[PDB]
Amino acid sequence: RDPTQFEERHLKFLQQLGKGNFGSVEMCRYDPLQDNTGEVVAVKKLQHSTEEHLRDFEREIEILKSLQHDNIVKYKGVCYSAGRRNLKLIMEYLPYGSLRDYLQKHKERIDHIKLLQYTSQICKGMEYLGTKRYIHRDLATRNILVENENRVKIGDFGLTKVLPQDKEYYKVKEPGESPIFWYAPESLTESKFSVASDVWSFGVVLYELFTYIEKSKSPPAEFMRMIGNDKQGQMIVFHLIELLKNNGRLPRPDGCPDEIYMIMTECWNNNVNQRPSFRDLALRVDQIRDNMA
Ligand SMILES: CC(C)(C)NS(=O)(=O)c1ccc(-c2ccc3[nH]nc(N)c3c2)cc1
Repeated sequence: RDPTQFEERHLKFLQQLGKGNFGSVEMCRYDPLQDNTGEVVAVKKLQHSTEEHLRDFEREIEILKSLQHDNIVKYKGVCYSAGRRNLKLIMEYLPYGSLRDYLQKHKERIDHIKLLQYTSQICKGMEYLGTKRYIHRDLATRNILVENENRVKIGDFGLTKVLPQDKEYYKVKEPGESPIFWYAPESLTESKFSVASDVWSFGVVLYELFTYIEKSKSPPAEFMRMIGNDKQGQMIVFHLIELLKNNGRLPRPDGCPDEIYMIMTECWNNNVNQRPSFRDLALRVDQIRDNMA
């Protein structure tokens, strides 16, 4: 038996782990003995599995299968349906859930030492991703998972793209739902995505962490306040571009160490080439952890 080949009729629904546009993730027991002793796994599937969606999903699956890192969720295998060949991605189950939910739950009971451990791990997962010339395009605390108190992993790759051989950016021609409040300026203006725009987004994740996911302080809430809550639809993007151009930025989170705030603001450079590298961010964060401890 090839253990990466999962028979769908043996997957028992336990609970839903998340849903949105395109897909959902469910906690399931893979229980071929049918006695409730099988392994519990995470199962990602498509809500709307059109030809185009399935094509993208299969690339996503290949991306995840190609990544082996302590801070990247583990690929376990796939399901194929008969006939139209619907696909399910089977992953390890990380029982503490998303980092967004975890931090929202425990708040300041997670101390700065812990937050920086998570930061370093996110940085390392991202640096590793970049070595494979993959661009994540969706880095947010909702996409990061908690294995245990001491380890987080990047948990979703639904928007991940491979760079063209001869280019250092990927251009999206027809944008779908876009997490615009995590986007670099050049992603908003030109739909250009690169390691450097992933670094911009990482700065936003660092902000999320240090606000402890306080809803009033969320990137959407803050940017909307800065451009005006009256702005709607496409005018949000117009005003956001103008704001960023003029160095409008998320504020320093309350109680945030200065060295950490400085990292955020460096990630949020309008000049793409001046943004730090993930290799350097991981070094810098580990040094800060070292100084604290
Ligand atoms: C991507 C999508 C639209 C489906 N929803 S989301 O972003 O809320 C999300 C992402 C990953 C997961 C996910 C993916 C793999 C997982 N392994 N163990 C987990 N707890 C776990 C969770 C769940 C929800």
